[PDB]
Amino acid sequence: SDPSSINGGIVVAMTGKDCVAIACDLRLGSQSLGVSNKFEKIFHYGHVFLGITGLATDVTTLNEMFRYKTNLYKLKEERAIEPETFTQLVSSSLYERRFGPYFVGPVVAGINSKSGKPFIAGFDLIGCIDEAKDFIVSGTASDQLFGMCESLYEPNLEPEDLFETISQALLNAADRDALSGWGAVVYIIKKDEVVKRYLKMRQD
Amino acid sequence: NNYDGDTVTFSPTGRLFQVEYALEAIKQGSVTVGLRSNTHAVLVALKRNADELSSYQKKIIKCDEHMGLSLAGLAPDARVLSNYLRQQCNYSSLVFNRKLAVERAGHLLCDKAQKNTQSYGGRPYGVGLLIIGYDKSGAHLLEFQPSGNVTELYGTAIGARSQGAKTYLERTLDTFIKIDGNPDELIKAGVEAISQSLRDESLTVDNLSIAIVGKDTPFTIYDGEAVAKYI
Amino acid sequence: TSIMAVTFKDGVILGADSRTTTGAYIANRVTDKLTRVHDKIWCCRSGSAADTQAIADIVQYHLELYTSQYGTPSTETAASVFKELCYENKDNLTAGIIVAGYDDKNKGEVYTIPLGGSVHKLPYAIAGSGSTFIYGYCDKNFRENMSKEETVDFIKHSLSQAIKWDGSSGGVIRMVVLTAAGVERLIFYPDEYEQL
Amino acid sequence: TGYDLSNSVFSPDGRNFQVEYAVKAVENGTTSIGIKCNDGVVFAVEKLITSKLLVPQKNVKIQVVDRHIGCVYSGLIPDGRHLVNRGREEAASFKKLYKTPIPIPAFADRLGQYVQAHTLYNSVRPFGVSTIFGGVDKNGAHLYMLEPSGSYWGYKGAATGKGRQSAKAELEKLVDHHPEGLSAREAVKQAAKIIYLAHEDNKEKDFELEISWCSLSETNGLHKFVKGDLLQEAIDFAQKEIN
Amino acid sequence: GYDRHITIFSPEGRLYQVEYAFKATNQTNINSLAVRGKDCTVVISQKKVPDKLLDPTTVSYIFCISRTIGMVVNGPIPDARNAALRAKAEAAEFRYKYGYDMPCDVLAKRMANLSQIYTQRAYMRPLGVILTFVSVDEELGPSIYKTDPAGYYVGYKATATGPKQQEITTNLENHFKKSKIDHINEESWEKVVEFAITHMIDALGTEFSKNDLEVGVATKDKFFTLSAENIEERLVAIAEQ
Amino acid sequence: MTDRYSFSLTTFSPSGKLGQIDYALTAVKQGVTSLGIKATNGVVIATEKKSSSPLAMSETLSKVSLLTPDIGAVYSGMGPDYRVLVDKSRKVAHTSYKRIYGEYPPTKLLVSEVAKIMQEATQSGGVRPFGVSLLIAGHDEFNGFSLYQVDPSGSYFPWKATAIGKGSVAAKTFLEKRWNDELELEDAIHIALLTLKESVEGEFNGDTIELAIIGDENPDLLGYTGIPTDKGPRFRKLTSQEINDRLEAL
Amino acid sequence: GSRRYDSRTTIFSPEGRLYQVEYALESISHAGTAIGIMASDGIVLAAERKVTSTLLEQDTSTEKLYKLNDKIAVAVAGLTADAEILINTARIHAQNYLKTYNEDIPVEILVRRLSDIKQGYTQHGGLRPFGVSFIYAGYDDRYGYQLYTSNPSGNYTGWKAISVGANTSAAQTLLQMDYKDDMKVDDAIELALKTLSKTTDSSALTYDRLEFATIRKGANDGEVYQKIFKPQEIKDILVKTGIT
Amino acid sequence: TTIVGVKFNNGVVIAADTRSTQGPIVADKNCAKLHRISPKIWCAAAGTAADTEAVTQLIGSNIELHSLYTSREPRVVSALQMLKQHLFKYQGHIGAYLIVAGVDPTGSHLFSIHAHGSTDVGYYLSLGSGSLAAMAVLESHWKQDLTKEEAIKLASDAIQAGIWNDLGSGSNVDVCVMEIGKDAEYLRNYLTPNVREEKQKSYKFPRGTTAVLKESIVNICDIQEE
Ligand SMILES: *[B]([O])([O])[C]([C][C]([C])[C])[N]C(=O)[C]([C]C1=[C][C]=[C][C]=[C]1)[N]C(=O)C1=[C]N=[C][C]=N1
Ligand SMILES: *[B]([O])([O])[C]([C][C]([C])[C])[N]C(=O)[C]([C]C1=[C][C]=[C][C]=[C]1)[N]C(=O)C1=[C]N=[C][C]=N1
Ligand SMILES: [Cl-]
Ligand SMILES: [Mg+2]
Ligand SMILES: [Mg+2]
Ligand SMILES: [Mg+2]
Ligand SMILES: [Mg+2]
Repeated sequence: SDPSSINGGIVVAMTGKDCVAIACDLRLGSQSLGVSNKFEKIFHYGHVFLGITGLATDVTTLNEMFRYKTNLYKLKEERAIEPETFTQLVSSSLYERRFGPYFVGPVVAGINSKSGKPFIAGFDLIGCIDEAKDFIVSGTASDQLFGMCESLYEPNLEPEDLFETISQALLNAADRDALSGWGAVVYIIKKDEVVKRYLKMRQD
Repeated sequence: NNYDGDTVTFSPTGRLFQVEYALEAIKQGSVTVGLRSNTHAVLVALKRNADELSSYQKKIIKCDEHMGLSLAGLAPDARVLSNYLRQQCNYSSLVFNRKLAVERAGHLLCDKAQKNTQSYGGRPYGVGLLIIGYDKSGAHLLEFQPSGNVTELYGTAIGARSQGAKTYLERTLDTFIKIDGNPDELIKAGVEAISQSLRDESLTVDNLSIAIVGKDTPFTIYDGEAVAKYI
Repeated sequence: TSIMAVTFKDGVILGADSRTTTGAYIANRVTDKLTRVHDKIWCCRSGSAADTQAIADIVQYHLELYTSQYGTPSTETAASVFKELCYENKDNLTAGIIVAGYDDKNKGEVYTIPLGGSVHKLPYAIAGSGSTFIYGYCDKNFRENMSKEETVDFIKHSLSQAIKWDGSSGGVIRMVVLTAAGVERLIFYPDEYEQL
Repeated sequence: TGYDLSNSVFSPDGRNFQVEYAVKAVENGTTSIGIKCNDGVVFAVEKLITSKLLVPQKNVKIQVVDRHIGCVYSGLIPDGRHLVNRGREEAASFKKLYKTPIPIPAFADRLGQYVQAHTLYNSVRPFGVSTIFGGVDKNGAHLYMLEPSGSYWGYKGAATGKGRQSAKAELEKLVDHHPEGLSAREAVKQAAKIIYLAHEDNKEKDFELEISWCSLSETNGLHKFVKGDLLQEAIDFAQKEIN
Repeated sequence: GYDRHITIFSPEGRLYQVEYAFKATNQTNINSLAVRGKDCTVVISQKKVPDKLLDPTTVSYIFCISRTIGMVVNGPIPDARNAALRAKAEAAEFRYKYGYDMPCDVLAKRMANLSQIYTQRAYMRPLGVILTFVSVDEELGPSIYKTDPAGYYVGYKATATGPKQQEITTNLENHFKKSKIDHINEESWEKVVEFAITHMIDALGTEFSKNDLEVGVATKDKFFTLSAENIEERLVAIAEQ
Repeated sequence: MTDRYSFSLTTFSPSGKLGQIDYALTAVKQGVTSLGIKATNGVVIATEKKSSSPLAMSETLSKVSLLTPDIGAVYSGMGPDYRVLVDKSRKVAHTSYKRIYGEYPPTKLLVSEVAKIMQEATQSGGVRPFGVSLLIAGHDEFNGFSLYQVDPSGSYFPWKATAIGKGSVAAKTFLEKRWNDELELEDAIHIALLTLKESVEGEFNGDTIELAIIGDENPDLLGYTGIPTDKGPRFRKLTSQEINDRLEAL
Repeated sequence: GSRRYDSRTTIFSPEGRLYQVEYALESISHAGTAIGIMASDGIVLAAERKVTSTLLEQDTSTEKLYKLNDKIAVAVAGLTADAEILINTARIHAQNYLKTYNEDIPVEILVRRLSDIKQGYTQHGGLRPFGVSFIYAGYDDRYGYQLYTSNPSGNYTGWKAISVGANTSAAQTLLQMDYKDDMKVDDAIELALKTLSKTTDSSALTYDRLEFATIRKGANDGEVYQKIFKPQEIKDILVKTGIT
Repeated sequence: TTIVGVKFNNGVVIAADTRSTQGPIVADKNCAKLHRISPKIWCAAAGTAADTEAVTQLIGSNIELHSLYTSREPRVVSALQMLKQHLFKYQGHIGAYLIVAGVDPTGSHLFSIHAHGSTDVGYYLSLGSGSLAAMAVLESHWKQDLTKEEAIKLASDAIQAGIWNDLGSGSNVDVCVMEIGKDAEYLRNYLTPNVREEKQKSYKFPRGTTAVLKESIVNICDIQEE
C-alpha cells in the first residue's frame, strides 16, 4: 500500500578526499516476494551519478526522464551537466509533480569538473534538497544507514578507505532490513576515473 | 459595387448591399398575403411548383398552437427561423407556463436576423415572413424582413407582384377588420386579396394554401380539397 | 473574536478585540480586525483570518475601481460586493463580516453578513464567538441617536464583557470612528476596560 | 484609395470612413429628440406611417432600460435594438453587483465603450444609429446622445435623424428663452411641437407622434410612456403651433 | 497598397497606420500643456464647447485614473475613453496584485506596451490618441510621462501636445533655458497653475475666460481637476499682475 | 470582435525574398547607430541617446538594458519593439531556464530564446516581424565573454566587434582596423567612443551617449553580503561622469 | 474582413505546383552550398558560410552544421532561424524515441518526422513554409551510413552524395563525375572540398569560409564518432588536400 | 523549526535554526531556512521544506522581473501580497509558513504569513514547532527602540530557546540583518553551540575487509576519436 516500501531498496553516498562514493543494493521485490537480484539503482549522465530508491516504476521512469533532459542539455549547452546544476534540475522536475509525486528518494553524487570539488545531495519525493558535506542516505533502511554513517564516517578519507566505510555502512544496514540486500554495488568516483565494485553479501 | 462583397461593409451612402440583395430574394419568391380582424388572423399563400410533375412548395409553417407564419424567399432560411420561433414559443411554455406574445416573437426574430447583418462570415437571411397569432391581446399580424425590421400590421403581402394585394387591403381596411366571429368571410377577403397579385395563372386546388388562427381556433393549415370551398 | 458596529447621531463606530487563535494558542494578541475598504467604508472581520483578508482585499479592489469610474460608492454598495463574494463562495468560506460606513446623505449605516452570505441592515450589529455573551447586555443598553462619548462607552463595556467570558477574544479593544469630521482610531488597554 | 472598404482603417486624414458611412444611415432615418427638463428628461420620435395597414400605437420605437432609463434612436432600427439589449445586460450586471440602479453617466459609458469597440476591428460593422438616452439618478436628470463612432456628450437638448437641423434650431431657442429651466409637462408639449416642426423634412408621408419621459415629480423617477389625454394635449399644442 | 491599410511594414520600413493614427490625434483641435512644480504637477488643456445644446460639465479630456494619477488625452473622445477605462483597470489591478499604488511611469509603460501590440498585431488598430500621465510619485516626485500611437513613451520636465504644440514647446524650452532648472520653483500649486496658463496665453496668443480652460493638478496623495470658479480665481490673479 | 488573422503576413515572393523581413531590416538601417566590441577581460556595448525633445528627460529612456546580471542588450531600429523584447527576454531567462536549473542562462542560450521569439513573429499568424536588430553582450562561466547580433529574421551571429543601424558600414570598417585579440576592456571602451563619434552629429558627452560593460564582478552593486559564491553582477552601465572622464583622454 | 489580406500560402497553381514551396526553393538556391558525401567507412558534411567578415567570431559560430543526437547531424541551406526551430523539434523527437524504446532513433524515422512537419505547412494552417533544406548525415545498426535531404515541400530522398543551396546543378555534375561506390572517408573529404572549391562564387576557398564535419565508425572499439571540425582543423585539411 | 523576526531602530533582523526532520529522524543538521527573495527582502521558513523553497523562489523570480519592469527596488508588501494570493489559491495545501522581512524605499518591514494565506504585522514574531519557546523569550525581553546589537541578541536567544526546548529544532542559529541604507548581512551559522564531541574510537577499516565479487572500469567519457 505504501508506495515507498513495496519494492524496497537503499542508496547511500559519501564524500572523501578528492573523491565521492555512491552505493546501492540490488533487490527488487513485491513486498515479501523477492523478484530480481540485478535491479541496479545507480545511473549516470556523463560524470554526474544519480541513485534512486523507492517505487521501481518511478526509478526507471526518472532515469529515462533525466537521460532525456541531460541529453538535450548537452546538445544546447555544448558541455556535460555538472552535479550542482543537475541537483537543481532534479528538484525542479520533482516539484512540478507536487500534488501527484514520483515516489522516490533520489541521491546525486559527483565531482564538479571545473572546480574539482566533491559534491553529494539528497532529496525527498517532492524535490527538497539536502546538500550534505558528509553523507546522504535513502531507502527502506534509511534509519539503519543514518546510524551506520553517523558512527562509521570520518572526513577526508582516501578513495580505497572510503570504499571500505561506505560498503560496511550499506551491508550492515541492509542486513537489518527485510526489503533490502540481495547484492550490492559501490561506485568510487575520482576526477577522471570511476571504479565499480560488486559486493559479496548474504543472500537472504 | 465595391461595397457589396460582404455584410460587414457600409456603402458611401450608408447602405448594406448584401442585406438589399437578400431583400431581392423575397421579391423573386411567390406571393403570400396576411390579414386579420379582432377575432381571427389569416394567412393565404400562393404555392409554386417546379414543373407539372413536381409538388407545390409548402409556404406555411406552424410554430405553436396559437402562432405560425408564411414564407417568401429561401425556404431553408424560413425553416431555420421557424424552428427558432418554435423553440422560443416552447421555452415560454415550459419555463413560465405562458403562451409567447406575438409582439415579443417579432422582437426575437428581429434580433436574430440583426446579428447576421453586423458580423463577418455570416450572411443575412434570404427570406421574408408573415407571422400571424392570437395571444392575450387578441389577433396579430407581423411582417418580418431579413434586414431585421419587423412591423405589426392589419394586413400585408410579400413576394412577386405583392403590391396588387397590398393596395386591395389598403382599400378594404375598414371592411375586413370588422369581420369578427366569421372565419370563412375573412379567408374570402384574403383569397380575393391574393387574386390581385395573379397574372396568367389562377387559384387551383393544389396551388392554394390557407391558414387561420383565432379566439377558439388553433393554428391550422388548409391544403388540397380543404381549400376547394374558397376557389 | 468579538466585533461590533454601532450607528449614532454623528455617524458610526466599529469596535473589535485584538486576538487571533490557533486552538488555545494566541497566534497574534495585537491583531487589527478593523479594515478599510474605502475612505469611509470599513469592515469588522470574524471567522477565518485568511478568508476575511482575501475577501476584504478583493472588496477594496472592487471599490477602488468603482471610484475611478463612478465616484464614491455607498455603504450599501460595499455591503453588496461583500455579500456577492460570501454568498457565491459559501461552500468554501468561513467569514462573518460587519460592514460599516459614513455617507453625508445616508449618515451612519451598518450591514452584517453572517456565514450564509445573507445581508442585514441594522442600527447596530454584533458578531464573532464572543458576541453570544453580550446579546442580553447590548439589547438592554443600546439606544438610537447616542452621542459619540455614549457610543464609545457602549462598545467599550460590551466588548469588555465579550472579552471577559470568551477565551477566543482578548487583548486590546480597537475602535474606528466614522463621521463627517473624518476617521479617528481609538485603542483601549486591559487595565482600563477590565476594571469596568 | 481603398481606405473606406474596411472598418477600423485610418485614412491618410486620420478618419475611419466606415464610421462616417454609418452616419449617413443615421442621417437617412426618422427624426428623434431629447429634452432635459428641471427634474427629468423627455424623449420623442417621428414614426413614418408607410401605409394605412400599420396598426396605430403598436410599433413602439422608444425602449426602456432598467426602470429609470429611456432610449430612442434614428437609423437602422435593428442596430438600435441590439444596443439596447446590451444596455440592459450592462444595467443588470451593475445592479447585480453594486445594488443601486446604474447611474446615467455610468450607463452612457457602457454604451459608448461597446459602440467604440465596433470601430476597432474589420470583422465587425459600426452601429448604424445615433442614440438619444437618459433618465433620473441620485445626482438628478441627465440627457445623452451617442454617435456611431462611440462619441457621446451630455446635452440640454438633443436631436438626430433627417430632421435634426430643424430640431436643433428649435432646441437652441428653448435653451436661450428658459435659462432658469423648463418643467416636465412643458417639455412634453415642446417635444411634440419640435417633432411636428421637424416633420417638414419628411413631409411626403404622414406620421405618428410617440413621447416618453422620466421625471422626479411627474413619474417618481421612472420611465413611462406619454399616453391618452396627456399625449392628445401635446398633439393639440403641436397642431396649434404649426398653424 | 494593402501595406497602408494594416500594421505591416511598407518598403521604406514605415507603418502608415501608425502615422495616420498620429494625425487623428489633432482631430479635436485642442492644445494641452503639462509642467512640474516643487510639490506638484499641473496639466492644462483647452476646452471648446461649440454647441450651445451641450452640457459643458460633461465635456472633458482630463481623467482621474487613480487617486494619485491623472491623464489628459489629445485625440477623439471614444479612443480617449477606451484608454481611460483600461488605465483605470490596470491601475486598480496593480494595487491589488503588488500591494502599492501604481506609479505614473509604470502605468505609462504598460499603456505604451499595449499601444505597441496594436502596431505589431494586424487585427487591432492603434488608438488615435496621445496620453499624458501626471502625478506626484512617492519615489520620483513630480512626474510627467507621455504615450503615443507608436508605443513610444518618455519622461518630461514639461510637455505640450496638439496642433500648436511646437509653439508651446519652444516657449517652455526658452523659460527653462533661463531658469536652468527642471521645474517651476514655486511653493503653492495655485501659482504653478497660473504659470501654466500664462505661458499658454503667451505661446498661443489668445486670452482665456473661465470656460475656455480645463485644469488638472497632482499633489502628494491626490490628483484633482479644478472647477470653473477655481480657474476664474486663477485668471483674476494673472490679470492683477 | 475576432482575431481572424490566422495566416502569415510574411510570405515568400517569386524571387525568394521574405519582404517583411527585408523591410524590417530597412527600418533597422534608419535607426540610430549602436555598436559592440569584445575585449579579453570584458565586452562593451554603446549607442547614441537621440533625444526627441530637449524638454524630454533622456535618462528615463534606457536604450541599454540589463537582461540578466551578466547579460546586457542594446538595439537599433524601433524602440517600442525593443522594449517589449527586453520584457520577454528577461521573463524567458527565468521561465525557460532559472526556474529549472537554479542559475541564469549562458549568453548564447538566452540569445537563442530571443531569436526564437523574433523568428515566430516572422512566421506566425497576423503579426509583422520585429523592426529591430539587437546586440547582446554577456558572460557565463563555461563560454567566457561573448557578443551576439540578432536580426528581424531570428538569425543570430557571434561577433568580435560590430555595429548596426545608421552608420554601420563606416563603423564596421573603423572597427576592423582597430580591433585585435589582445585588447583590454579600457582599450575597447576607448575604441567604442572613437567609433561612435563619427556617426553622431550634435553634442557628444555622457548625457547624449549611453554605454554599458560586461566586465568584472561588482560585489558593491550586489546589495547583500554573506554568500561567498554570489560575487555580483558583471553588467554595469557607465555613469554620465564616467563617460566624460574618458572623453578627456580621447 | 481579414480575407482581403490573406496570401493563401497553401494552394495549387493552375499547373499543379505549390507557389510558396517553389518560391522557398528559389530562396534556398541563393544560400551557401552544403555537400554531403557517403563512403563505406563514414560520411562527410561540408558547407560554405555566406557572411565573410574578418570580424565574425568563427570558432563560436554555427550557421550550417548542427548536431541532432550522437549518431545524426544536419547541414542547413536557407533561413537559419527557420532551421533552428526544426532542429530543436528533431532533437526532441530523437529523445522521445530513446525514452520510449530505449534505443537510438533510426535515421529514416527522424527524417520522415521532420519532413512530415514541413509537409503540414504546405497543406494546412495558412502559414508560410519553412525556407530550409537539410542534408541529414547519420548512422544506425539497420542501414548503417545514410545520407538524406529534405526540402520545404516535405519530400525526402536518400543519397550516396548530394548538394543543397547554391550551384547544386554544377555541384551535382562534379560529384557524379568523381564519386565511386568503394570510396573511403579521406577520399570523400577531398571530393567535398574540391567540389566547393570549383562551385564557390568567392575568389578562393579558405578556412574561415567553411564548416566541416565527419561521422566515422572509426572510433575506439567499433563505436561511431561525430567530429565537428574546429577552424584550425579545417585549415589543416585544406593544406593536406592541396587547395591552399 | 524555530524562526523569528525582530524589528529594531534602523531595520529588521530574522533568525532561524538549522534542523529539518522527518518523523523523529534528523534529515539535515545544517539546514538553510533563511531565503533571499531579493537583495534586501529575506524570509525565514517553516513547514514543508520543498514548498517553502518553491514558493520563495517563484515569488523571488517574479519580484526580480517586477523590479526590472518598474525600474524600482522591490517592496516587502509586494512580496507579501504575491505570497499570500498564491498560498490562498492553494487553500493551505502548499505548506509554507514564513516570516517575511526587509528594507525598501518605504522603510523597514516585518510580516508573518501562514499556509492558508493570512498575514500579520508585528515588531516581533515567531513561527514553527519551537515558536512557543521563542515567543516566551520575546515576550519576556522585547522592548520598544531596540538597537541593532540588542535585536540580534534577542533574536538568537529566541532561536536558542527553540533549539534547547523543542525537539523539532536544533543545531545552529542563522541570522540575517536588514538595515535601512545598507547592504543586508546574511550571517550563516552565527552561533554553533552543538558541535559533536570527538568519538572514542576510529572506525576506519583495514583495506580488504569487504568481500568483492567483480571489479570494472566505468566509461564516463564520450565516444572517442580514431
Ligand atoms: B476571531 O476569533 O473569529 C478571529 C478573527 C480573525 C479575523 C482574526 N479568528 C481567528 O482567530 C481564527 C480561528 C477562529 C476562532 C473563532 C472562530 C472562527 C475562527 N484563526 C485564524 O484564522 C488563524 C489562526 N492562526 C493562524 C492563522 N489564522
Ligand atoms: B521546520 O521544522 O518547520 C522545518 C522547516 C523546513 C523549511 C526545513 N520543516 C521540516 O524539516 C519538515 C517537517 C515536515 C515533515 C513531514 C511533513 C511535512 C513537514 N521536513 C521536511 O520538509 C523534509 C523532511 N525530510 C526530507 C525533506 N524534507
Ligand atoms: Cl506589459
Ligand atoms: Mg536483508
Ligand atoms: Mg529473505
Ligand atoms: Mg478573554
Ligand atoms: Mg493593426
